[PDB]
Amino acid sequence: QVQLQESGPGLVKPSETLSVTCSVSGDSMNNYYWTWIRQSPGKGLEWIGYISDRESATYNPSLNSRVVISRDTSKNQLSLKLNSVTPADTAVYYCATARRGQRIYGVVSFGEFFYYYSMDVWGKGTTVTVSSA
Amino acid sequence: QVQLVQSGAEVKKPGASVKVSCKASGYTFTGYYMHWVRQAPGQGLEWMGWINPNSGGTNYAQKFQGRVTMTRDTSISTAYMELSRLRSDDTAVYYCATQVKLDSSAGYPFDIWGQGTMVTVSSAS
Amino acid sequence: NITDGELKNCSFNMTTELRDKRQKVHALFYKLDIVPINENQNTSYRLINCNTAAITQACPKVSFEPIPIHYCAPAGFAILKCKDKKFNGTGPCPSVSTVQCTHGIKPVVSTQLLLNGSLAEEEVMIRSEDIRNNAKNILVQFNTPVQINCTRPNNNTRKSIRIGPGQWFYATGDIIGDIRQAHCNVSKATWNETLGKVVKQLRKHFGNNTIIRFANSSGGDLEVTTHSFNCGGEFFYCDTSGLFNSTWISNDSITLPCRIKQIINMWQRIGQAMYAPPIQGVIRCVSNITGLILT
Amino acid sequence: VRPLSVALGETARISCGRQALGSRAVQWYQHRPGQAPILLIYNNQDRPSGIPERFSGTPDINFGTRATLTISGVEAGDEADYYCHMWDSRSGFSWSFGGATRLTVLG
Ligand SMILES: *[C@@H]1O[C@H](CO)[C@@H](O[C@@H]2O[C@H](CO)[C@@H](O[C@@H]3O[C@H](CO[C@H]4O[C@H](CO[C@H]5O[C@H](CO)[C@@H](O)[C@H](O)[C@@H]5O[C@H]5O[C@H](CO)[C@@H](O)[C@H](O)[C@@H]5O)[C@@H](O)[C@H](OC5O[C@H](CO)[C@@H](O)[C@H](O)[C@@H]5O)[C@@H]4O)[C@@H](O)[C@H](O)[C@@H]3O)[C@H](O)[C@H]2NC(C)=O)[C@H](O)[C@H]1NC(C)=O
Ligand SMILES: *[C@@H]1O[C@H](CO)[C@@H](O[C@@H]2O[C@H](CO)[C@@H](O[C@H]3O[C@H](CO)[C@@H](O)[C@H](O)[C@@H]3O)[C@H](O)[C@H]2NC(C)=O)[C@H](O)[C@H]1NC(C)=O
Ligand SMILES: *[C@@H]1O[C@H](CO)[C@@H](OC2O[C@H](CO)[C@@H](O)[C@H](O)[C@H]2NC(C)=O)[C@H](O)[C@H]1NC(C)=O
Ligand SMILES: *[C@@H]1O[C@H](CO)[C@@H](O[C@@H]2O[C@H](CO)[C@@H](O)[C@H](O)[C@H]2NC(C)=O)[C@H](O)[C@H]1NC(C)=O
Ligand SMILES: *[C@@H]1O[C@H](CO)[C@@H](O[C@@H]2O[C@H](CO)[C@@H](O)[C@H](O)[C@H]2NC(C)=O)[C@H](O)[C@H]1NC(C)=O
Ligand SMILES: *[C@@H]1O[C@H](CO)[C@@H](O[C@H]2O[C@H](CO)[C@@H](O)[C@H](O)[C@H]2NC(C)=O)[C@H](O)[C@H]1NC(C)=O
Ligand SMILES: *[C@@H]1O[C@H](CO)[C@@H](O)[C@H](O)[C@H]1NC(C)=O
Ligand SMILES: *[C@@H]1O[C@H](CO)[C@@H](O)[C@H](O)[C@H]1NC(C)=O
Ligand SMILES: *[C@@H]1O[C@H](CO)[C@@H](O)[C@H](O)[C@H]1NC(C)=O
Ligand SMILES: *[C@@H]1O[C@H](CO)[C@@H](O)[C@H](O)[C@H]1NC(C)=O
Ligand SMILES: *[C@@H]1O[C@H](CO)[C@@H](O)[C@H](O)[C@H]1NC(C)=O
Repeated sequence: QVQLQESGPGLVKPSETLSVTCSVSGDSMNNYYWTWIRQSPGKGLEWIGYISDRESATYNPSLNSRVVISRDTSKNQLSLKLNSVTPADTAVYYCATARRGQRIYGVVSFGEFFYYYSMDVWGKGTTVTVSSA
Repeated sequence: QVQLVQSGAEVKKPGASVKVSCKASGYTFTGYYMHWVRQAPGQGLEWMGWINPNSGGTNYAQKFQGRVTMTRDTSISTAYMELSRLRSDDTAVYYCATQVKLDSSAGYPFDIWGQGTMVTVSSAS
Repeated sequence: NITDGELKNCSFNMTTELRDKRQKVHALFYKLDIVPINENQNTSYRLINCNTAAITQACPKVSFEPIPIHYCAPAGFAILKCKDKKFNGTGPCPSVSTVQCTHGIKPVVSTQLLLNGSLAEEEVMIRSEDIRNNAKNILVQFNTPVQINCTRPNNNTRKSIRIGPGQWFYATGDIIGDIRQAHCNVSKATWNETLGKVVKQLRKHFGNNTIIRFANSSGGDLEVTTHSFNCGGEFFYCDTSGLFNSTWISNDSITLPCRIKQIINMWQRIGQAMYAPPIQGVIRCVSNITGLILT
Repeated sequence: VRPLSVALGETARISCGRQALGSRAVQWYQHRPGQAPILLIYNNQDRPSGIPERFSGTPDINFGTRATLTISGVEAGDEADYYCHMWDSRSGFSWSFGGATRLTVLG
């Protein structure tokens, strides 16, 4: 029973910091994973990467690896930093949560399994439009 | 003639690996076992192990368990013996022996021997 | 493209019935039948046997399944069978019978572990030629067979290509399904009970109070270190280290991995190497392990 | 981007574009323009909390079949874009959601 509410600047010139924080309201976080989704008008959803308690920050091999995700336990917030932005990157950004499950078909002693993440609870999402004006 | 040649080795430093060879001729090489024995200067003999060149099945004593490796290249009828993580008390002479000719059928004892190679170590130069 | 592997897809040129045409075909090869040639450092592979010896295929119109074979003596000779329940290997035998000739025998090839043998009676048997010297393998025969199930869950496909006028060449064209390792299962409680029985029987030859320990193979080959056998038309090599890993003094089954080879060199010789055609579908072999061979 | 026009009262079935190879796990998502995407089915047989039991999943037994989401008893609320998410064993880690489909109702 958790709700996430994001806040961002919206209009920002290219090649500066774009930080959209999604504040949390509900129970404490101990096992759930978190994820950010980008959606551009005309294209589908963009699974950019997920965050965990192991300081793991992996992303798509085609996103040039220029965005970083961070979580502060003091303020209990989650933020993202994406530098060198392009005016053609206007999109809506959702901050949601997800859970990891495993699927076994062979023998566990040899590692015949694989993981998969499912985003159960979502957020609201706001649209950011970047340009030189 | 039934005989076994070896290759002399130089003094090695502690913590190094030695390479011992043993080449036979005459009789068929893939029919009988082959043992390895050591002799310390001024002491008695001590058995190291035995290798079967027919199938590569080896068996060595517990004094050298986990420190010696024995191989075989039957394409040229030669054997090998490796040994790393040396010490100072391993200064001795090594021999490779077979049992090519004897009335009895048991594996022991062996009669024919080879030239032999004396291997010794030195801490410094 | 399995991210971080047992088999690899290889593509190569091949002739045709027409002596001038050259086709390009691809197949799947296991990792134990391929050796690099460059090493500095690109990927250019070749087979293992045709550096030293030649190779012949085993056209699949015949089978390798063992069948009973009776050895029957000619007219003029006879066979004598001993029926003692304490035949320690050498010496007289009170109960002697004369039979026309023997019963069926299954000439099954195996290493480190007998298979489909003959069960003992009322006890386990521990035989050898000389026990007091370390130069003779010791035979052990159980009194109750242990069940063992080997399986390769892959789903292979036979792909046939032409190699010349009137010839054919089979290969594993594709694996459809889930890439997984072929394994073999053995019951745990029965194995521990059998090991207890055999050590209790072996204690008679080495003092009434001694420590008995087991260890895995020494090493130095791919045929007498692992457990090697054949079934369903395929040759397996299942590691047996997970069995002789105990120490004796005074429903949760065990699993064992298995590798598969194709270009074998069985019946040790020179100038010969037997290819094995792939079997289509899945393989499942149940066996009665009964014997043991221990240095 | 692929439309599918099915009138009211007809039971439609939409499948995923990219087929799978081996052990399979498919997830379904629905997205309306302006709203938030909500999942429909996960693990190919499980039903989440807060969904009518009218969307029957595709059980994956005796591999050789395909994945397809059906709609039984369509209403005014079941008209949006659909997304299929594939996870298998012989492809590694899937990142993109792939192509999507759009459903339209008649009458
Ligand atoms: C040689 O021996 C080896 C040694 O065992 C043999 O190896 C095994 O091989 C079998 C088959 O080859 C293999 O089974 C495979 O297992 C998978 C997974 O099974 C697991 O999960 C399902 C579903 O579940 C989840 O949901 C239930 C209900 O809600 C929960 O109770 C459960 O805990 C699971 O929750 C998990 O997921 C949640 C997310 O959904 C997560 O939040 C949780 O935290 C959990 O992680 C189970 O149904 C299944 O179990 C079952 O066993 C029951 C008792 O026998 C039966 O009623 C049913 O089968 C029941 O499903 C299991 O727990 C299956 O999906 C495959 O179908 C397959 O069976 C097994 O993993 C291997 N390993 C072991 C240790 O057994 C080998 O086969 C053998 N070979 C030969 C040739 O002899
Ligand atoms: C030890 O003896 C076993 C006999 O119980 C033997 O198992 C049999 O092996 C065959 C070989 O493929 C299996 O398949 C055979 O039987 C099926 C029956 O449908 C036929 O379709 C096949 O063509 C083939 O003839 C058997 O399933 C299997 N079990 C039995 C009960 O027959 C083991 O293979 C023997 N061990 C070794 C190492 O050979
Ligand atoms: C190995 O893969 C085969 C190809 O998919 C598969 O074969 C068939 O079986 C399915 C399941 O019943 C049928 O739907 C299909 O028509 C069959 N096709 C042919 C050509 O036979 C095998 O079943 C798979 N192996 C195993 C053990 O399932
Ligand atoms: C080994 O390589 C061959 C050729 O590169 C693969 O064969 C083709 O497989 C690809 C899959 O990436 C298909 O797109 C092609 O249509 C296939 N045929 C041809 C003529 O290219 C083969 O699949 C590879 N092996 C494995 C196990 O993936
Ligand atoms: C090897 O395979 C046989 C054949 O399936 C297994 O035997 C059976 O055991 C299962 C469960 O233990 C029973 O459901 C079957 O009814 C049994 N059948 C027979 C003919 O006995 C055997 O358990 C397998 N071995 C191991 C170690 O699991
Ligand atoms: C037999 O069992 C021993 C038990 O460990 C295996 O041991 C070792 O060798 C491995 C690789 O050579 C090392 O990774 C291990 O650390 C090492 N362990 C010990 C205790 O020495 C050995 O490999 C097994 N032999 C075979 C042929 O499987
Ligand atoms: C053999 O001669 C023919 C003559 O047309 C020529 O086309 C062919 O190329 C020659 N052989 C080959 C295989 O090149
Ligand atoms: C056949 O050989 C030529 C050159 O020797 C090579 O370019 C070609 O790729 C080979 N065929 C295949 C299918 O690889
Ligand atoms: C079998 O018993 C005889 C009778 O004394 C004995 O001479 C022989 O050594 C024994 N052999 C074994 C293998 O026990
Ligand atoms: C052998 O037994 C020991 C006992 O603890 C265990 O740690 C080890 O993993 C076992 N070896 C194998 C290969 O299972
Ligand atoms: C294996 O043992 C069981 C139980 O005694 C027996 O029924 C079966 O026939 C045996 N297998 C063979 C191949 O004899």
